[PDB]
Amino acid sequence: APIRVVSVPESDSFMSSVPDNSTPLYPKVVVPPRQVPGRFTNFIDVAKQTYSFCSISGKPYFEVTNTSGDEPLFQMDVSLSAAELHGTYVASLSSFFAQYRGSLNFNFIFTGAAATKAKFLVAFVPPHSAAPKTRDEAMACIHAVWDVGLNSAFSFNVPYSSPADFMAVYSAEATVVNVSGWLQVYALTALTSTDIAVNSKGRVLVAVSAGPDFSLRHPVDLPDKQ
Amino acid sequence: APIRVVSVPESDSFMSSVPDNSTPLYPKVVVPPRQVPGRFTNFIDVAKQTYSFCSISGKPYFEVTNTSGDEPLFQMDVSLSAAELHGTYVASLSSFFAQYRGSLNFNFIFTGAAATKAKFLVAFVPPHSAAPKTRDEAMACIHAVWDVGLNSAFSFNVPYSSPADFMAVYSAEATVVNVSGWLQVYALTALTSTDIAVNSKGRVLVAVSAGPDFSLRHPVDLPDKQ
Amino acid sequence: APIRVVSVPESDSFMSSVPDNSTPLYPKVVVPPRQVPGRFTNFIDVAKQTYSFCSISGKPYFEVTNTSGDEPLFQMDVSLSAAELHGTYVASLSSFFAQYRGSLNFNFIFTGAAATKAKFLVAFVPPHSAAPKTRDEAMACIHAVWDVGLNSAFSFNVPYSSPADFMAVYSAEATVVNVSGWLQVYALTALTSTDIAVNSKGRVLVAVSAGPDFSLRHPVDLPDKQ
Amino acid sequence: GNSGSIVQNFYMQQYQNSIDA
Amino acid sequence: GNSGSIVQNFYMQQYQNSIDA
Amino acid sequence: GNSGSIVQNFYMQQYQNSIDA
Amino acid sequence: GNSGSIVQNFYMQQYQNSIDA
Amino acid sequence: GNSGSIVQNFYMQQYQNSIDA
Amino acid sequence: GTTYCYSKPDGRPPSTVSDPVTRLGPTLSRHYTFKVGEWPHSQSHGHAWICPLPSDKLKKMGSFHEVVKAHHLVKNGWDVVVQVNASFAHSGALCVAAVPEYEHTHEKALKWSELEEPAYTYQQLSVFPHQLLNLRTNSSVHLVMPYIGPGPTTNLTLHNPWTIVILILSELTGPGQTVPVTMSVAPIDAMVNGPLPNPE
Amino acid sequence: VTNVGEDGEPGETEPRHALSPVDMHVHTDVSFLLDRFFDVETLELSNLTGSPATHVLDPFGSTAQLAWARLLNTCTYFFSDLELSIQFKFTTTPSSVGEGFVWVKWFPVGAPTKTTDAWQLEGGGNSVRIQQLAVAGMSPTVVFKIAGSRSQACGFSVPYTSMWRVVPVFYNGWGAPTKEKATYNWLPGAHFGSILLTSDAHDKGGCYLRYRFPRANMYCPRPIPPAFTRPADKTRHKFPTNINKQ
Repeated sequence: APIRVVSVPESDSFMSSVPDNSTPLYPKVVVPPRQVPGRFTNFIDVAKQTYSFCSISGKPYFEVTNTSGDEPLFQMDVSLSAAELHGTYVASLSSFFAQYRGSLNFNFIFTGAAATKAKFLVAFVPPHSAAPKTRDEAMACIHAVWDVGLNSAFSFNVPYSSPADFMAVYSAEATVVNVSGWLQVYALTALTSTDIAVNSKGRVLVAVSAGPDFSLRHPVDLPDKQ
Repeated sequence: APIRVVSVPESDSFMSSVPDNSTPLYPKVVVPPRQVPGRFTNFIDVAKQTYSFCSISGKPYFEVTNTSGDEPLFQMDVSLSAAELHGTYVASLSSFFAQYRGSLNFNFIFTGAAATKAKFLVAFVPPHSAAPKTRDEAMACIHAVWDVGLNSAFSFNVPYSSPADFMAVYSAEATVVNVSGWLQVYALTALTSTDIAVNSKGRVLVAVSAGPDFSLRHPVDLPDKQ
Repeated sequence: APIRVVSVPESDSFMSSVPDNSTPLYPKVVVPPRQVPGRFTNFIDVAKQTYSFCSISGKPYFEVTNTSGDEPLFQMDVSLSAAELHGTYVASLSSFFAQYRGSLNFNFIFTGAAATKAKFLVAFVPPHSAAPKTRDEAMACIHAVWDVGLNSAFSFNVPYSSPADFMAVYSAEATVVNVSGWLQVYALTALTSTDIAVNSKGRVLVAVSAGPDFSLRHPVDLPDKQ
Repeated sequence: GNSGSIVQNFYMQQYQNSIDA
Repeated sequence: GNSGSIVQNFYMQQYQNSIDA
Repeated sequence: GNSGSIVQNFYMQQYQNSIDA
Repeated sequence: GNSGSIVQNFYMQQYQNSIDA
Repeated sequence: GNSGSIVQNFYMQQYQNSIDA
Repeated sequence: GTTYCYSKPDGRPPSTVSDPVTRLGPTLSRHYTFKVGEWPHSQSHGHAWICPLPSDKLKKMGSFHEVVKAHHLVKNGWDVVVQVNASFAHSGALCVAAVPEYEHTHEKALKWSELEEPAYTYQQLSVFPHQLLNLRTNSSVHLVMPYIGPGPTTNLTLHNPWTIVILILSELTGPGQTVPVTMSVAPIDAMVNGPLPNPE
Repeated sequence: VTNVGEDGEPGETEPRHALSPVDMHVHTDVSFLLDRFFDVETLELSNLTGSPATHVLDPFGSTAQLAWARLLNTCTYFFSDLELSIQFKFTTTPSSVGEGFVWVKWFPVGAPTKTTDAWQLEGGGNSVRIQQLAVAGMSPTVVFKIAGSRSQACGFSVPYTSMWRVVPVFYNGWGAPTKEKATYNWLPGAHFGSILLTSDAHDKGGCYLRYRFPRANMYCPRPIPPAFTRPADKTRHKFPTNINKQ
């Protein structure tokens, strides 16, 4: 009658994430009904239905002035480890995982006065020797022309382009699964105003959301701070 | 054929309340029929179908005399740890548990002679800076007017009012789940009698029962006496 | 309630090839679709649908010259441990196993110029005192006449002939399950050419494939190199 | 009251406990 | 989420966890 | 290939291995 | 008499005991 | 001959023994 | 546009009070109008006006105030409209959010004040029910919030579930004058419990 | 404006074809993430004798640079059950302990807590005394020996015992009528109860407490704090990793 059993070598070990529960010692507790609004079941949903502001030089926006042209106003490399993605929800949620997949949605909100106007060219530049320095260079790439004064807000989707099905959350010296290129914003025209003495500059807030195809996998433990 | 088995780390431990039985060593004992009246299966039922007398200054009652008015005759804070709930069944049963929910039913029985009469105002005062000192103050609260000589007994329900679904059995320095307020009884009129030399005072017995919605959860072990 | 169990003596041991899996600690990972061409599921299929070249004196072929006759041009004993089977896929795959069964298919490809011609006699000689030295001797055995200039390529099947159902992959001093005989190729006629000064010799490439009835069993670990 | 394993009846009801008449 | 044994219900649903009202 | 116990599925197919899409 | 486990027949009736003819 | 446990087939017939052709 | 915070309000009475609950009708819990403060050019991004509801302004909520004042517990939502008075030459933008259990406040508890939010907070305040108030497009934010809390009701003297955070994302530029921030608050589906003693 | 691609008109954006699923968002699931053992806390054993204090199981307001700490701070209200793993690691010579029983007692939210040694065991002259509240009874007592133990641990599941329908991870108000800086983000009973580890070892070693949160429910998302510093403008953080260029 006693059952012949063979003890596996990994026997008395711990294994932290076993797919099984411990023995219960305090049964039959019926818990009170928890009505309460706003329950969420998956972090990816709040990442997709919500936006955070980027950290451009410590502020949540870049500026256009009545003197601008050529040079890029905003530039960030496409990696969740990028600096301008620092204080964001999507970037911060990501540190819990090893890999990501999908697009990021950026939306720019021009907060310059109603008496103010400017036009922007926003480009997604794929991995390359070295990042364009002027807009005539970048305009060969995927880009959109944002004329404020048509819509004060503009959404741009940074796509996912890679031979790998997922890329790394934690970047490092450039690898083929580390970085996906750059996102740049140029001034197609400098800020014009009704009176340059009253309005000389206007600020574009830049916010990020997880794209519809965005996903995160492989939960990871936090490494030494840096 | 021997079954691969992995020994959990909590292996040879004790765990006192496991939801399982030990191995039987003395089988097949048929026990004699136990007729016997008065079996009870749940302590809450005997707490609800039964009343005990409170301990007001060591006696099971408070007194009204021909000189009374203003001041409260009986005052107890709504907590199972209250003093006047001391010798009661409900209070004593409670010490076996950590939390309670529901109302308490108090019934006052006037035992003054038939030639005697008085009127009482009984109030349930919610948590507040400091407890009313006179009845004109308390009468702003939930209260009932008991005219003896209409009914010699009067039942009053102390309600459950709290943002928490359960409150603590074991009170301590006032917390939001410790105390629920005060129960007070005032004399609306002093005792009147047919002859003040024969009957100068009358005693109101005060008894407690668990209310219909009363409940107790979380069995707990007895701490050091105090 | 606790189940009576008896621990087998081989209890806490390792046993490397147990037919069972270990406990999973990192669940729910859905893996990306792996399209990719050319998946193979059994090594025997690639051994049968593919050919390798033999190693005759370090070259993948034997030569016929305008001076040949009698003597064997190619001779190899039928054993996967044979030298001329050295660099082949079938021989190399075999070292992973202890036993084999079935036939080997050899195909000779004459690469001498179109202006060149010769005839070969290929024989399968069963185990014997000592291997024939001339073709008139071997021609008593199973043989085929290959006239180049009829077909430039010729396939010959070395059969499986043995009282045992499988023979050894790893040969040694001759045993009854070690060697199955010899495969020899003779020149029925010497190389003829349109001009002996231009073409004096022609090379026959010899390739091997696993036969249709070929099989390998008993995976084995690699022994000391030799 | 307080027996919640599927294995609480590893031993028959007459072996494990007493039986009322 | 994260309980994948066939034996996860070795103890009844009311003994193993709490129960919502 | 090489899993022959009746208990090879003590843990669900999605916990024990990966799943192809 | 005195065998009350569900596992009393872990071994067949002919292996566990003797058999009457 | 001499295998009488209900658990003699804890491993499949093709894993536990050889198979005749 | 109206933004509902987490869900729409309900008039269900608290599951945890077995004593009479009084439903304050709209004409009793009315509506109150306050000036929150003035947004100046000098104040920088991250600066926020913190307005827990209500607790430092309960005394100015007339009718509602009188009723709430006399009872122990209250369950209720709020309907708030934050506005800004700026010209079409003013540039700037705020983010006005409704935060459940907001805390930072260095125990200046339940007092409307001003603080400097810590970056990851101003960057992510949009994660709570909110609306952006861009000075080139709009002048108002309208948020409606349901009762929320760890239990079915609370004591507003000790707890303010909802607190409105008006935060500067893009600084004020343009004409020199300041932009006054304004706010209307209306208690919604208010339910009151257990009457307190007379104040003698 | 215009919407989709290649004319380059103002407001017009180019075509994007969304990617197909693969992982199914399984890993970002709240209850999946929390149903695993986390090494939160490490704690000292109390001697069998005296008047020890119980340790409250409250993993909520943490600052620890660990994944469970931030994660638990991502919502405003939380509900889950609990599982524990208690281990014991020597800090002296393992041969100091010849028996080493450890009594563990778990207390539901609201349980009374004053204990003093009161239960005497007697044997051949010498005697042993254990706490009033270490004895096996109403609430779970677990007893494991550390000596030859192949794992010097124990473990069990316990339910949500709070009186609140949900635990407020953040609370804008006071948990007591007296408004003391102390009772500020407070609320009594916003936890899992408390434990009492008691043993003749006590010196000789410590514990290791791991929590597992089965049946987790989170309410009202909140901002998630950074974890690392901000790299320089227009750069990327570069971390050591599995992948990395050799």
